[PDB]
Amino acid sequence: AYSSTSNIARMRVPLNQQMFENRARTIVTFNATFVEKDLGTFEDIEHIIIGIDVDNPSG
Amino acid sequence: DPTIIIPKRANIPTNDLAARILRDVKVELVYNNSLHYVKIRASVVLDRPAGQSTNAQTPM
Repeated sequence: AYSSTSNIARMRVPLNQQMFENRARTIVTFNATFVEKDLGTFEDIEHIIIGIDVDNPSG
Repeated sequence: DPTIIIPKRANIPTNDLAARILRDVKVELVYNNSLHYVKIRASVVLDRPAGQSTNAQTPM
């Protein structure tokens, strides 16, 4: 997408020491969005094991 | 006045915690006294009793 624009400067440039050539220059700024793809994946979680310890005073 | 004292948790031994029983609650009371016996000391005068002490101060 388009964002903004800079100042437009008009210039005169000598050529072969005989003539002045008309020119101009500007900078136009755009927005963009870039997408890239990973090189792999991790393994899934198929099985989960959890250990539990319940501290109590009776034993 | 009656007094009641209950221990805190910090003062309960491990075996008491394991058995889940609280010890050492202390109470204190006082008791009245019915009257059983009484004694009296009478005195009889026949003549004129004599004048009493007249030291009308505040007894120290």
